[PDB]
Amino acid sequence: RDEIKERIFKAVVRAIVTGNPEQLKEAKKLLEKLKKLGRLDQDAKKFEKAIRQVEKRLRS
Amino acid sequence: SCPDACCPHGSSGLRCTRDGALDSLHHLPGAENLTELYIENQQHLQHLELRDLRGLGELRNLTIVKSGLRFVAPDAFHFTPRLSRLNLSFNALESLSWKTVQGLSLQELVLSGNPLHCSCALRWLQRWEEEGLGGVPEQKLQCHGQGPLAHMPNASCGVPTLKVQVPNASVDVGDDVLLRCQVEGRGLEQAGWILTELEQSATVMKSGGLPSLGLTLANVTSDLNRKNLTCWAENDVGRAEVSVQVNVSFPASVQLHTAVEMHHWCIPFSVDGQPAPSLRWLFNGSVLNETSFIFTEFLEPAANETVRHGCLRLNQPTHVNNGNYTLLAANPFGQASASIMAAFMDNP
Ligand SMILES: *[C@@H]1O[C@H](CO)[C@@H](O[C@@H]2O[C@H](CO)[C@@H](O[C@@H]3O[C@H](CO)[C@@H](O)[C@H](O)[C@@H]3O)[C@H](O)[C@H]2NC(C)=O)[C@H](O)[C@H]1NC(C)=O
Ligand SMILES: *[C@@H]1O[C@H](CO)[C@@H](O)[C@H](O)[C@H]1NC(C)=O
Ligand SMILES: *[C@@H]1O[C@H](CO)[C@@H](O)[C@H](O)[C@H]1NC(C)=O
Ligand SMILES: *[C@@H]1O[C@H](CO)[C@@H](O)[C@H](O)[C@H]1NC(C)=O
Ligand SMILES: *[C@@H]1O[C@H](CO)[C@@H](O)[C@H](O)[C@H]1NC(C)=O
Ligand SMILES: *[C@@H]1O[C@H](CO)[C@@H](O)[C@H](O)[C@H]1NC(C)=O
Ligand SMILES: *[C@@H]1O[C@H](CO)[C@@H](O)[C@H](O)[C@H]1NC(C)=O
Repeated sequence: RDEIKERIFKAVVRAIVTGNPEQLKEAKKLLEKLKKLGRLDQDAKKFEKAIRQVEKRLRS
Repeated sequence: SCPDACCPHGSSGLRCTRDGALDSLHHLPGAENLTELYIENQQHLQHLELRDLRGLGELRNLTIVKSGLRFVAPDAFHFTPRLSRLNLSFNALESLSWKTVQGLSLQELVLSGNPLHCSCALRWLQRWEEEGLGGVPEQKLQCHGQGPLAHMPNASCGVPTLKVQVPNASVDVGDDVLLRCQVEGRGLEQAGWILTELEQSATVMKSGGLPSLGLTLANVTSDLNRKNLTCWAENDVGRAEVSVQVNVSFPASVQLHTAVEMHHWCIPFSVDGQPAPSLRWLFNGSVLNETSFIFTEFLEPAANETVRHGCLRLNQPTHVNNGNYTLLAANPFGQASASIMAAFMDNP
């Protein structure tokens, strides 16, 4: 679903530009719903990597 | 039923059917977690005072009935800020200040069976009836020696009226800004300013007095933008407020973040300035042509701040899009810029 992907997208951008990792918990929960809707979607791996990459910068 | 005047009910309720409710309440471990409190048949509850409900922060439903309650302190519900249902029926209340419920989000205010005396101090309750608030219309409340509340004459009853004088034009960082608040009305009790946490975005100097309150915000910073500046005044009838904002112009600024790949790629950015800056991307120093696949998209703006955030979105970029992304941000003060290298796909 395109609406879910845009919601994860916006949560990740918000976490980057505000430095607030609280936005990343929402991206994760939305990502698990995205994965259930379409297990063959190749974008889910990109969202997962993006979320991890943002958490790394914010934690260190 | 229990051998105390107050007995717990449900998960977070207390029901008190005999005299001594307040004493019993304040000896109950965990009373601060009560969400409902029912009280009846008190014999020494002529007054409800600020301290009587101290600590009952979680209280949502409060009922005090059949207890000869005559006087409710204007701050009697200061310690119950979450109260949403308040039933004071079948007491001896002849009046009730608008201050008692100010700031409560009451879905229900029950005043049946009280010898209400109509006066300008009851105009606020008439307004609730007029506006369909608090379940008040269904009560058909009466002025005890007169007719219904819905017909209480009220030509002489009015909250204060306010006029706030503000600069028409924007100001610059470092300016001094003069505001003034003119107050009219009968029986004025108090007036002043509420300045939501300025965070030292201005030096605050008040001057003069009624009927024209003076406010100078001196040496303003850009953070004075979006701050609510409120003039308020109060009489026996009610409270009036007016909130204004001052616009502080200030130069553009821009910052970029490392590109991140999602279903599109994003080069995230933040931009600030007022007037809001115009934005222009360059790629290796040439103006970037925004297309269906490479375009600027903003996050929704926030009411409490002037900064804006967004992305340069890239849908399926190739190695030809590897290079130097510069974001230019310009307003009347000049042009700011930030640059970042971005790589999207290996060279073939
Ligand atoms: C505001 O509080 C008053 C309390 O004075 C509420 O009035 C009371 O409402 C209860 C519940 O309906 C009545 O209890 C009933 O008593 C009869 C007795 O036969 C019983 O058979 C019923 O099963 C029920 O328990 C009570 O009589 C009544 N008291 C008075 C003086 O009217 C009122 O409902 C509250 N208002 C709101 C909007 O919640
Ligand atoms: C009761 O409220 C206190 C705070 O006043 C809180 O620390 C405590 O966890 C609450 N108890 C329960 C069971 O919710
Ligand atoms: C308050 O009373 C209403 C109406 O009876 C009820 O639905 C609600 O559950 C009560 N609230 C609490 C926190 O008990
Ligand atoms: C109460 O005041 C309002 C505002 O002027 C007015 O429209 C209304 O008619 C008044 N109510 C009565 C019963 O006089
Ligand atoms: C105005 O504020 C700035 C920043 O705090 C300060 O450096 C400057 O000296 C202030 N000007 C006056 C006149 O106080
Ligand atoms: C990137 O482009 C901007 C705008 O043309 C320029 O000012 C900056 O020097 C460039 N960076 C490099 C490393 O060439
Ligand atoms: C605006 O509100 C958000 C959310 O409460 C907060 O994170 C942010 O820091 C606020 N910004 C300013 C400039 O007050």
